[PDB]
Amino acid sequence: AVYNNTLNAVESKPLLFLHGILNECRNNFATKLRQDPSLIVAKIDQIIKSQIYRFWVSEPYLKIGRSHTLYTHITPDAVPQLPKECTLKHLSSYMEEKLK
Amino acid sequence: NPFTKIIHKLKKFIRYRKVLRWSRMWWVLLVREIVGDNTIEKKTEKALREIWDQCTIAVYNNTLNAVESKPLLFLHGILNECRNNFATKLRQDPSLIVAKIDQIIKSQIYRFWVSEPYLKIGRSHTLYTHITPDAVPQLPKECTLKHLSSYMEEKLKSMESKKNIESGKYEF
Amino acid sequence: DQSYDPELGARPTLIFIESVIMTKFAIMYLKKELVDDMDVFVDYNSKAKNLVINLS
Amino acid sequence: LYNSLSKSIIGNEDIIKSLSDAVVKAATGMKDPEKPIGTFLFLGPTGVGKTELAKTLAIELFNSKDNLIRVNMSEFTEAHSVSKITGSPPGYVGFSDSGQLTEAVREKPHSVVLFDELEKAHADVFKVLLQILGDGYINDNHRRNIDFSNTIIIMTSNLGAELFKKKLFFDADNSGTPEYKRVMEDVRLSLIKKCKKVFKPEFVNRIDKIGVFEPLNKKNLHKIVALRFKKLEKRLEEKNIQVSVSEKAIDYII
Amino acid sequence: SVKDIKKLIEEGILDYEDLTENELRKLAKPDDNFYELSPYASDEKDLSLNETSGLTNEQLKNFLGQNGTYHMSYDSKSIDYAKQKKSEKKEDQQEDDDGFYDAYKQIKNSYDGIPNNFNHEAPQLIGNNYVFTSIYDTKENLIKFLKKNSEYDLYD
Amino acid sequence: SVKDIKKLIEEGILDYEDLTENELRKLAKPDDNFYELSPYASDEKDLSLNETSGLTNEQLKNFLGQNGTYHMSYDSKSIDYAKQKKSEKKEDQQEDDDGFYDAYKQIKNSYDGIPNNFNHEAPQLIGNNYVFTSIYDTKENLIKFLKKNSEYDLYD
Ligand SMILES: Nc1ncnc2c1ncn2[C@@H]1O[C@H](COP(=O)(O)OP(=O)(O)OP(O)(O)=S)[C@@H](O)[C@H]1O
Repeated sequence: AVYNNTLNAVESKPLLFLHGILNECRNNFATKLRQDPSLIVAKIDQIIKSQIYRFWVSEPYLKIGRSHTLYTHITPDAVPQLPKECTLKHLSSYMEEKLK
Repeated sequence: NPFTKIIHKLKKFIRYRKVLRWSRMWWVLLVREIVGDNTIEKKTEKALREIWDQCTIAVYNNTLNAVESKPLLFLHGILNECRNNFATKLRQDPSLIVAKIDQIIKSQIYRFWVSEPYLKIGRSHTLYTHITPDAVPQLPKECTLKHLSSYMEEKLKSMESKKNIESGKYEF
Repeated sequence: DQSYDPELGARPTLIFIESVIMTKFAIMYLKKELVDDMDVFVDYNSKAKNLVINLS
Repeated sequence: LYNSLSKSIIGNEDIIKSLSDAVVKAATGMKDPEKPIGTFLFLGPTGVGKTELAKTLAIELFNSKDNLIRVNMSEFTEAHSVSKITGSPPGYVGFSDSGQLTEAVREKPHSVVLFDELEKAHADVFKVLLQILGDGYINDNHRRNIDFSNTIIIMTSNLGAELFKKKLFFDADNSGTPEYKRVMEDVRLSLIKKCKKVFKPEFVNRIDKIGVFEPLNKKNLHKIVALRFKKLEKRLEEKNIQVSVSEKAIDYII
Repeated sequence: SVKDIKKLIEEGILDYEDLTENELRKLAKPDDNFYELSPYASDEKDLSLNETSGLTNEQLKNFLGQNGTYHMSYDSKSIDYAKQKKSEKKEDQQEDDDGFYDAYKQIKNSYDGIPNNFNHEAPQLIGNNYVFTSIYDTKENLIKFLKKNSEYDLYD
Repeated sequence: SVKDIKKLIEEGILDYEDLTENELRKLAKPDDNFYELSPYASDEKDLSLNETSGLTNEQLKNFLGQNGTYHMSYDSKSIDYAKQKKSEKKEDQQEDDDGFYDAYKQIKNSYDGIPNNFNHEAPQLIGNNYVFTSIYDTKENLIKFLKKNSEYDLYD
């Protein structure tokens, strides 16, 4: 739904799509998922609201998206892990430390 | 379903062949104004050219005036038709297509799309098919939104920054 | 140029005169760096900055 | 006076610098004969000591709570209520008093004029306020001038609930200079921008210093409470009360 | 040897590696506050349920599945309805955040296997066995122990 | 030789052509403010999402595709609904906000590959490699360098 709305290329300007795709599924999950025990709408709210999705586009991560791999070949092993200071779990822990 | 696809591709050629000369030309300029020297997608032009063609089909059925006789009436008609046709279809605009066509109407920089280099293509006998981005000469820099936008930095943030003070940081 | 705003009608230009320049004239009068008979010659330093050259 | 206000009130010393220097201009010949000295617009989040400054200036600059003149703007929410400020015009009910606020300034020209919460009033009440911050040429029903020279016109109003400072300081850090300083001014600009939205920007030009108060958290709140116990030391001794605080005694409260 | 005393000695003298199997089992079981009756819960503003949610359309899902060169996926009626009612009956009651703090507390609880208003002790499977944690005692130093050291070998 | 110092020398002495490959690579990477945690965002009035948008009708799209000598393309219900709800309270503010400065700032950010409320450093592909720019440091003199000089040859 987002790539039919963008004249810009995906490789040319990648974060425009992260703001477009995550907000599309911030609402697409909200209109479909009634109960979130794993808080899927709630966490995508805070990835938008805290802008820590900028680490999903980085120098280790721009190498996979440029490379010629079909999307079926992409596994969780091919994507390298974010550092712990970048993830939401340490962001949510460091927040509760500061506010409490 | 492929047969019905063929005739309704033909029905934009038997009729509507004069507008799509001016339509595809005003779309090649519009993709340059929306994107502005970044790689455009060759595949989802086709999703958005069909919506732009349906804007010009909808305007040319509403005008008794000829397109060659009074061309800017159509730019006010077509761009406002796809200022709303994109708004009712495109939910997320990462490239801000509704937002930029808002400012082309409100700042009236679409008068450069109808000029002496540009009126020669629309009068000439070229099928819409043959109108490519190479056929469309580029606007000067002053007429891209970029320059205009950048000119709205300079104005506002020279004065937005002169909004208020630290009131005592200023020493002598 | 530090307080140009025509939409507010150039009252912030005079507030900036009163809240900055006149306040330094009031603070430096209480402490005795300004004698009652002193001529004041304000000039800009062209060093990012304001200075007032006191004269007698 | 800059040191004494930093005692009872802690945060937002840049507002105090704009506040104390207006007294410094009044104490010397740097006086504006038309404009009332010390007009302020105290926007900020709910809970901080905004109206408390008007109490401290009455206790310090005027040695009495009598020079504090509260204006309960909750009484003045109606559009008809604006006559209660300036009194009833001639030929109507009343007219013997010149008004609620306008009579009381006449006997004490050297006094602060507190306005409590400007967020809840009709805009007709703001129309009289244009002259109030502008000049001392305020006429009664008998049309005599009232001397608002030497009156410090403190005007708190919240708007705390609405947005900017409403966004809770995300990082409750004391002051990150590259962060807090930048983001606060962006919200303060918005606060000023909002005023054009409602306070009718003619009124904004009459303001000498809009001051946004910084919202309290654990770093600031840790420092406040010991002075509240020192307020219990001064008032409640002679009958002999002298409290003391600890590391745990403040952490238990926060 | 008792459940309560060992965690007072974890800071002082002894580490986590030298505990008994029956001591690691006891320290992962819930405390005595579990089984003690307390029928009261508060702040029923949970981020688990979405009030904007609706049924599967089964005609839109048919249309979105055929890839249809479309421009929007979701329905956007109930999520604009919640935006409108927030601006009208909310602007009287003025703005509220609910993210300055109530969001990040409930997100961190969902990483520990704890529901959002749940004030009691909650299990989460670490390796082969369960560890009962709560909001109050997060048992984070045990989770570091039973993930790192219990990769290859077994503990109960 | 350090990322921060070279841009202080670009105005003074040295140009952009004489930098090292490892210096051009370092100057296009993000600064140290990237990776530094800051969970603060504001002004959630973005021009990216359109509140007037709706689903594909699939009967109108069938009707508009057959060229049908029609007179209007879009649906015009939700875009007259947004016009009506805008007129409800005369707009004292916004008759001339939100049609001005906030529009042109977010348009210029979309030419740099930056989202609308995004206060951090954002990539954009220039030639063969990426350049991380933000609102604050636009890196415009690098984009002039890696477009003009890097037409024919390769730099990393
Ligand atoms: N910076 C501060 N210095 C000293 N006392 C403070 C400060 N901030 C808050 N307080 C105390 O907290 C209370 C603040 O009262 P106020 O907030 O001024 O009343 P108020 O201003 O009408 O509140 P709002 O924001 O309008 S709901 C008083 O008890 C003060 O003593």
